[PDB]
Amino acid sequence: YYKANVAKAGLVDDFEKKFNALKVPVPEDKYTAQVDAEEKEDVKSCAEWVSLS
Amino acid sequence: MPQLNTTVWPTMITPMLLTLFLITQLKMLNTNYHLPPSPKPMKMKNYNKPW
Repeated sequence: YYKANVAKAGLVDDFEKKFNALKVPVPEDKYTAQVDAEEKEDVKSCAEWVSLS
Repeated sequence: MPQLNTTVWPTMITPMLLTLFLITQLKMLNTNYHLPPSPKPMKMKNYNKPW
């Protein structure tokens, strides 16, 4: 539908080639590890709390 | 009056001194009224957790 329609010279093909040859930047977490470590530390703190109690 | 035969006075004084300043007071000092039992069912401050 885009080759049999556009009258420009191969513009469909190179535009969509850039599309099918494009790397979109995948976002990265950078945040789950810190909250996981915080959770571990709190687990420690309240484990000793419950031991005392 | 016989209350004035002042040759029998010591034998009336001294046993009174005993029984009033020593024996009755010891008989009292062994009478003690304990304070009433006040079982406070509310004595709990432990804490929350650190959070």
